[PDB]
Amino acid sequence: ARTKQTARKSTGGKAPRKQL
Amino acid sequence: GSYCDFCLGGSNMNKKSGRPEELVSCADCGRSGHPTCLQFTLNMTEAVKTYKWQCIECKSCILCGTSENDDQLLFCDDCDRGYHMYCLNPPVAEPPEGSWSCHLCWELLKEKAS
Ligand SMILES: [Zn+2]
Ligand SMILES: [Zn+2]
Ligand SMILES: [Zn+2]
Ligand SMILES: [Zn+2]
Repeated sequence: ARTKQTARKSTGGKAPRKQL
Repeated sequence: GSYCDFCLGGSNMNKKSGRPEELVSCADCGRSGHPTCLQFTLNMTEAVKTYKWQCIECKSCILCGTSENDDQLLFCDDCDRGYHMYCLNPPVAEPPEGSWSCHLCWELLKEKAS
């Protein structure tokens, strides 16, 4: 979910970071 | 005669789709926004029309009605509410992996019955 900060409160374009 | 903060078309024409749609509005400003341009859904879209959706930076954590630690302040994908991840019934802690939803939609999910 997009939080009120770095998430830019908008659907970006994915990010290279596999969940541990 | 307003327009959406994204395409800025209007409440009769969307300059992101080319479709006519009523613009949403903020409470602290009154800025409009196309539920489509906003990425809303029929639920979010309707919800924002029910209350004061507010324009993101105004979209305070309904739970605290503040927005202080907005750094966590999520935005529901069924109403577009504002919840500091550590205010939620089941606190998020870290931005949900997939789709996140506030309590309003759920409360609506149950109350929708007879
Ligand atoms: Zn628009
Ligand atoms: Zn505003
Ligand atoms: Zn809060
Ligand atoms: Zn919701």
